[PDB]
Amino acid sequence: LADADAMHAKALADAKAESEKVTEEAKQDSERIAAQLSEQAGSEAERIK
Amino acid sequence: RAQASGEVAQTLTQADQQLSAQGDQVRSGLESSVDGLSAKLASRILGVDVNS
Repeated sequence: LADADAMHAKALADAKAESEKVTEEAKQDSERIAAQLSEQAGSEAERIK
Repeated sequence: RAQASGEVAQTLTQADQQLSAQGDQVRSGLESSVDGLSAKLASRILGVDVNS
């Protein structure tokens, strides 16, 4: 039971760490997607010009 | 892209208006010149330099 509680705590800590890491990775992915979408929009605008 | 299309249409219409004015005001200018072209064509076809 003591080991199970300790493993619960350790797994919860690793879980929150993984959640934060994936959130940061998703934020970076969203930044890249927004940047490339804006660049593509600029390319489309100049093509229309 | 919608804004770009709108401004492209705007510049297109302004350019079309200015080009129409240009053509209208250059037709009169070349009206005097076309007489020389006609006279020279007549000279070539006739085989002699027709002055009229």
